[PDB]
Amino acid sequence: ASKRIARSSIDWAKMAESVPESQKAMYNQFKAKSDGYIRKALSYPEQPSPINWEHYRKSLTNPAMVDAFKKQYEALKVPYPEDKVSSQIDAQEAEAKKEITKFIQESRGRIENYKAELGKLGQMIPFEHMTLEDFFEAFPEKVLNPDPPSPNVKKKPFKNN
Amino acid sequence: DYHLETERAQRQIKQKNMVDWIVRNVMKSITPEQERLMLSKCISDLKAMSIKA
Repeated sequence: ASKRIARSSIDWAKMAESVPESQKAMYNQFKAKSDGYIRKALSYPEQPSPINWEHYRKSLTNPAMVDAFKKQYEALKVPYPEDKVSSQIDAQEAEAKKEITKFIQESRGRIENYKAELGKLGQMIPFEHMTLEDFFEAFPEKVLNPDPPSPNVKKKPFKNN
Repeated sequence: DYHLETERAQRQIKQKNMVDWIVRNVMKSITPEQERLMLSKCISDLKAMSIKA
């Protein structure tokens, strides 16, 4: 009787930009699935087709049955049914909010890590006038006694098998 | 629509029944005194049309 007439539709553009396309290809199924229920929502609007009761009253010899049918039609006016799984959506909404907060703070942590890495690259002395010891200090991969030996100590000269 | 078609079907059979009843009753009700009165009226109507000229 209220709430959602066919005019209601969420912003699909922002939602389509948010999803990673084929990584969330179920959205491509979800939109078409919701579109199919819009097709059901296209048919059967709120009011039904009006019926001219006076034409049937005059055409029928005894219009008492038409008056009884009209009275019973006006008496039987059933309203909307009951929402079933709205609480489950509300429960998953709260779970989504917790996952929203968890993903936000983890992304904030990784952003701070990337900012610290860029700060390290900003504070790193340029490779032109850099001594070899400072290259080993800034990049702690290094070489020492308990290290993999090689004729040329390179990144992957050791196993190669 | 069911009540309208039921009314139409009952109206049609009643119209057919009253038509054949009237035809049979008119044909079976022939009297000579009324026949002579209708004959006199036909002659008077013929005479009235002759005057109307």
